[PDB]
Amino acid sequence: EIIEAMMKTIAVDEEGNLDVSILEVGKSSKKINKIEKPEEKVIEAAKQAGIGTKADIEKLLNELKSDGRVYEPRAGFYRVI
Amino acid sequence: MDREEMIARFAKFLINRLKDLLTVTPKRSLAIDWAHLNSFDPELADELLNNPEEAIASAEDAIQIVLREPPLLVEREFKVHARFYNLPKTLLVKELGSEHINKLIQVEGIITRVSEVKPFVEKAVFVCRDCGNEMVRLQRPYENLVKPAKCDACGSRNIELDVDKSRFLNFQSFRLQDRPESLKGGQMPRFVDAILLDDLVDAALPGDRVLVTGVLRVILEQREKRPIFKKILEVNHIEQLSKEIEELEISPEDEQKIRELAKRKDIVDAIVDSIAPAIWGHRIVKKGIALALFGGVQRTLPDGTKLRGESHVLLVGDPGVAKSQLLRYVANLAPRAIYTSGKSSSAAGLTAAAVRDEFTGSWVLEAGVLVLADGGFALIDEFDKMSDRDRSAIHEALEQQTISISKAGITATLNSRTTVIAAANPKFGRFNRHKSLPEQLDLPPTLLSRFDLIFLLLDEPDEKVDASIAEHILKVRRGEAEAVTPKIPYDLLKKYIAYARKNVHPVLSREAMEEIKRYYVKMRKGLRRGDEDGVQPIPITARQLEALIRLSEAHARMRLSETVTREDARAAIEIIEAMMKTIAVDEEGNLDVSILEVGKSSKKINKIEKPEEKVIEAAKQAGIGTKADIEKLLNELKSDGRVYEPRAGFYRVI
Ligand SMILES: Nc1ncnc2c1ncn2[C@@H]1O[C@H](COP(=O)(O)OP(=O)(O)OP(=O)(O)O)[C@@H](O)[C@H]1O
Ligand SMILES: [Mg+2]
Repeated sequence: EIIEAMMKTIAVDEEGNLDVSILEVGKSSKKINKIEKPEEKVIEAAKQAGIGTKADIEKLLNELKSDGRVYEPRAGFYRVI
Repeated sequence: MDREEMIARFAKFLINRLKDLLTVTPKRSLAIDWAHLNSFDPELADELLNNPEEAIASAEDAIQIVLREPPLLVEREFKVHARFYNLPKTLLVKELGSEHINKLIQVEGIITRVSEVKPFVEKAVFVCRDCGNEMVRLQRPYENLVKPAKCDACGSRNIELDVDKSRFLNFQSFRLQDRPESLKGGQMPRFVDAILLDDLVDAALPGDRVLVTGVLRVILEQREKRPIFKKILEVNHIEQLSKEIEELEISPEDEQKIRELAKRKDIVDAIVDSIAPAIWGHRIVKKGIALALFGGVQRTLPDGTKLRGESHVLLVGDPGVAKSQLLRYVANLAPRAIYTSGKSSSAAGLTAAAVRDEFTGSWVLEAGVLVLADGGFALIDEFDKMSDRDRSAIHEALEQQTISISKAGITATLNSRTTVIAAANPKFGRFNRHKSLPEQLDLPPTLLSRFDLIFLLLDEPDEKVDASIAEHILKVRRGEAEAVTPKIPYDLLKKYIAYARKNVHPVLSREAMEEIKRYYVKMRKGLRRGDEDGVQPIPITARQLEALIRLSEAHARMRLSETVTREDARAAIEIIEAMMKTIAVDEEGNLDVSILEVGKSSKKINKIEKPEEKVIEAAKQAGIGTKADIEKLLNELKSDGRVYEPRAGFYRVI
């Protein structure tokens, strides 16, 4: 009951993935990063794809800019490494 | 103390060694035995053990006398360095302490650091502008340079170094450390640095087990502490360890019980169940690790080449599969194994490297796990996390089992004859069944072709396997008997593996060769032309054939048989087939372990795919791939440079 209440009060995921270890939800978070793997073009490409909202895909590519998977080639450009 | 008496006693004791020294002209060193001295005069041995400074010089003068006055006198009084290569007690680096300074000791260990040859000055002749040029100072090789405060002849202070009259000799500096794999229960890596001289210079390589025996000296550092600071072993004689000191020890009844266990039925199943009984399942992984432990026979053809006899295993899996534990139990079960991690804090974790030292800033070569474990195992956890320097030499330390490093003026061809039972993790976080193996692994594609066994420790949410592993975990936590008691005890299994790797050298048989040929020709031409003509999916290669031969010779050694029978070849073939099935390398078994792309669905599509919207529409109407297929194709081309974007909505090729 304590473990059941712990996973509920944290709300790790909508399906129960162990997000305490892998921060990615996995159900609809890690998969989207593989679909993502120009800046004005990839937002329009993700809009018709529906993998994530505008605010969501903005953080998906920016978080990848930290590790370096998705870099910014030029002004308004976004290409994977 | 009675120096003349010591010289007379040494002359009366000293003759076969002197005869052998007089026979060969260029040889100058003389190897004196301590057992001969004990059989002749134990008082001289006690005097040598008391004060080695007045003992080596007196013995040297005495052997020079016995070389001069008796016949066969050499024209020149060349330096005859007394090299005592025996002592009643063989100390260790961990046992060594300050109570052995200024006494002839015999410490054993393994060399980890090595310096270059330097011309150190022995008798520094000090020159001055005024008189007082004959002044000399007998400096020490381990100590630093000393300068006189004033010349006693005339009171002048214009001192200088006369490099013309100074006698320079060879000097080397190494670091003797405790054998980590041979001695790991103590967990004491304390070590003592040592110096080598004109005769002992360039005697051993880093990672070799040597038995050095010299006078433990000491050097003063500064005035920060009143007593001495650091001790430096002045090596008098160096010699490599024998073939029993650096290996396990066995008894006659131990050999008898090992033979009896070998005669026991289902020995292979017992060995597999005896490897890490705590972790449930992974029977194929345990069998592969066992086959890696009983490594194949290492043969050297007369043409000069050396055939490989080490089966490397890579355990790729998602976190939480107890892969790390697998690397802990085998670390203590294997005879010679150094359990390490990928995130190594040392400057040379696995590959040797030339780094600056602290004594004089001189470049010294320091070895790593892949060198100190010569003739053993190296369980490298988190193999995906390696520095860029180590990712360029592991390609040679596996195939050529050697490390040729020449940076910083330190040329050395080390021998990395280690079995790498490693375990890597996917860079994405979890392995995907719909993608290839090197596409999610941080290791380069060429590196994956080295490991003879690549097991996928992928977890699956199946009700049966989850219930089984939960029951096993509850049993191992409750303290159940048969859950932690293997069929073979750990010490006996370790001695068994040692005996098999030392005395059992199986040879191939015509039946096993016929079976291997049949399997190879069955695998070859395995629908290779299918869906790929330019790059037909290759099901197997000669490398993997050599790996299968090594695994077949591993199953014959596991049961202590000198002939690789048909059963061993069939077991190796079954293991290879299970690995190829659980890997899912390609649709038709293409060897993506070298290119990291299947020739049917990845490499073919890439060539027929290499604007953005216009080109994806053209691909869609021509039939190269669907929407997601062309999206992944354009992403791959962007990453490679073939869809780089100069403008918005543009995927031109460079
Ligand atoms: N078959 C099994 N039998 C017993 N325990 C298991 C089994 N599979 C997983 N475990 C448990 O999973 C836990 C984690 O394992 P461990 O940390 O040793 O390796 P790992 O989890 O694979 O490492 P990583 O998560 O970094 O891949 C351990 O406590 C272990 O007991
Ligand atoms: Mg771990």
